[PDB]
Amino acid sequence: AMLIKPKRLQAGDIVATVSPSWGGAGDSEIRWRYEQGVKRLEEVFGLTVVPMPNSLKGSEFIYNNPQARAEDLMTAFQDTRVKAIIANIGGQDSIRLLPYIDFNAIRENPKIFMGYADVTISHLFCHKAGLSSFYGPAILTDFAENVEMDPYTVEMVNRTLFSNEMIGEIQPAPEWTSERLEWIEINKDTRRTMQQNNGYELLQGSTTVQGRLIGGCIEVLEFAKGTELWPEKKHWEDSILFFETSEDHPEPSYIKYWLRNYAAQGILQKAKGIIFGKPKDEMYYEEYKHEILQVMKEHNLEDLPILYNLNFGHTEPKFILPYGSMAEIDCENGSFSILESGVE
Amino acid sequence: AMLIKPKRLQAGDIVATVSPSWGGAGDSEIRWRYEQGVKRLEEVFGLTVVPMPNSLKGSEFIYNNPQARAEDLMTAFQDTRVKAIIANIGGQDSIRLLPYIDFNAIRENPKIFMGYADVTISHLFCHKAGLSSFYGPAILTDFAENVEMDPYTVEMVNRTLFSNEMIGEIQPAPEWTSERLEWIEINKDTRRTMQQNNGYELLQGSTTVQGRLIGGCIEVLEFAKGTELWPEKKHWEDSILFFETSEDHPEPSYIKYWLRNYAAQGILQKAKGIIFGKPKDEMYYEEYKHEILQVMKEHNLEDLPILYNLNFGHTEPKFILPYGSMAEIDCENGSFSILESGVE
Ligand SMILES: Nc1ncnc2c1ncn2[C@@H]1O[C@H](COP(=O)(O)O)[C@@H](O)[C@H]1O
Ligand SMILES: Nc1ncnc2c1ncn2[C@@H]1O[C@H](COP(=O)(O)O)[C@@H](O)[C@H]1O
Repeated sequence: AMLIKPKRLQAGDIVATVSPSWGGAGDSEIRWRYEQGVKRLEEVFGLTVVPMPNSLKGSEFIYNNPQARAEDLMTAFQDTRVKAIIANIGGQDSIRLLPYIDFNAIRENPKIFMGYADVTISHLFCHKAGLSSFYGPAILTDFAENVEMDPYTVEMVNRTLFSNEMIGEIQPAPEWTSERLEWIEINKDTRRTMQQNNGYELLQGSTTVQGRLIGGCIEVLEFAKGTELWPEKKHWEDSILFFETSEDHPEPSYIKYWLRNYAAQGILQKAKGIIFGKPKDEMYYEEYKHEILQVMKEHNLEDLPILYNLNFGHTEPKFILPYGSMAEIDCENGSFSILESGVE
Repeated sequence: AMLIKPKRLQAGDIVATVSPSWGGAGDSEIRWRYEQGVKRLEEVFGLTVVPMPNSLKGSEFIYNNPQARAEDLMTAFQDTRVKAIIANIGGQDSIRLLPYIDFNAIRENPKIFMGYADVTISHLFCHKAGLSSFYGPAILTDFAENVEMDPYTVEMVNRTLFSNEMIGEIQPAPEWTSERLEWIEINKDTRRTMQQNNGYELLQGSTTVQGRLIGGCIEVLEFAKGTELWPEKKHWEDSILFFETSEDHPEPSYIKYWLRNYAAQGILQKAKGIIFGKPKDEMYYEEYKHEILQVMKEHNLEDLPILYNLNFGHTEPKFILPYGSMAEIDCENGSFSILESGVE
């Protein structure tokens, strides 16, 4: 282990909400959605929520003030009352925060940080500071789910952030959705239609392997390549890579190119295994498979275990991936597990 | 200066053709196109052309044998009779040659190497070896133009590779084209339709600047980010960046993302200026300008000289960009110049 595992959460703890990417949470027509997400944090998990100063000032201000976003993060980390930090939503430009990050402030204040998509960049901030962050649900997409939170997501939050015992095997969700239901309050009493889930798919591999988790949104990780934010070499040794595709539905060819680059970096050659999240709307589901298996064939990595269609990324519900945690891919059973606690 | 400048070309010299990317040149229905290109090298420039052993074995073989492609390049460089090397065509997977390149062989054998698009990777082979290469025309796309080569392209070959005098100002071409005329022999007698060219556009900047050239195909450069092929930091200081978009017409959003990454690397903050090639078919011509100016605005670089719509990239005709050569953007006149010879 080379990342600090933060302290477990419990009822009464204060959680901070932040907008390091898109600042729509503060927009007039969206605010209701944010408040809905806060409600579940307070009622289902018994937590106290506090928005950081600049977090709800709207999308226009947020976009024009990357420094203000950084200040919000630093404030949350440097406040010892804050036991956890949760992103409101992803976006596309959180990379602009890099010049304003005091990594030492993160290093000196280990605590839970969670989010996904463009929040991958913020996870890399933590990662560089030697802090294990959590690739998981955000306020507006998961906690603010209309009518009721998904029991699957709730369970995984409990198991990951409220328990210092081994997470164990991650079962596949029974249902999933990526249906677009506009975030206007007129729809708050409307449930999203669910789709039956078929489970995980083993694309290749014939062995049981263990490695430490690293990765995120495959599109956003590209933003950090070549930068000082990219993880040091040792973080890629004996790893379990995890990738998920965003809502832009990246064309299959780009997956191929991006994976080719991971081979050019020597990353795929060091991996113990790889896991892929369900594509949003299951778009390019079969096409991505082709591109992935092709790259492995190109670099003689056809024995590398790859698990597909996992419940993380841009579909609901989702489980949580702690960065740096020991994970397992059992090819014989086609199962996936996390072999330790997410928190102390 | 850090890159070695190769010796000037002249009639009687031997030129090697290579397929470091797509191996179509050897394909039955394309071979004629290769031979037509060779014909111009012989008759227009008085050069002897020799294909490398694996360069014409077809697209299937070449795709499956990246090591064979590498060996072809090493052969050409290490053969002291070969005074120049020209890529047949681009592609998308020349990054796969990386583990098979002997950079020392390139170092000990300075000579002309030219091509564009996916050949950018091969330029980075030369670059890492400290050899100045030439972002310029290829066999199948330029030297094999039906009926006759564009005088503009011929002029730039002569001014860059046959003269050891200063290249000087690069005037814009009077006409341009990117019309898809199938490379089947039945079309050899058909000219491609030309479009009037309107000249360069200054997107921003108000001061004359000078710096050394570095860049290539913006999509292909992403393939090398994070790898040991990426040029060292010193090469990016006081440089003139040059980018051009490929035939796949990359969505404007990706131009923004990619340019955001250059800022995240600190490259844009080091540049003296930037030049962009005419997009293929002028697709996203206006859209790209918006994305470029947005990124400059995000990172407070609205004074950085940016010249737009130059005659290099995936349109014909072309001029040639020698890596590492001193170049100039004159904002007063909106002109572009290369302030030294391309060859010794
Ligand atoms: N105004 C909106 N109404 C409903 N859903 C939205 C809205 N804006 C964004 N979303 C969804 O929220 C997701 C957030 O993804 P990300 O920004 O990657 O975290 C998007 O992919 C959309 O599916
Ligand atoms: N069989 C073909 N017939 C006509 N044009 C082609 C053919 N194959 C490739 N091209 C063109 O050649 C260029 C290839 O780009 P690159 O591979 O980047 O050099 C593009 O402009 C293609 O449209």
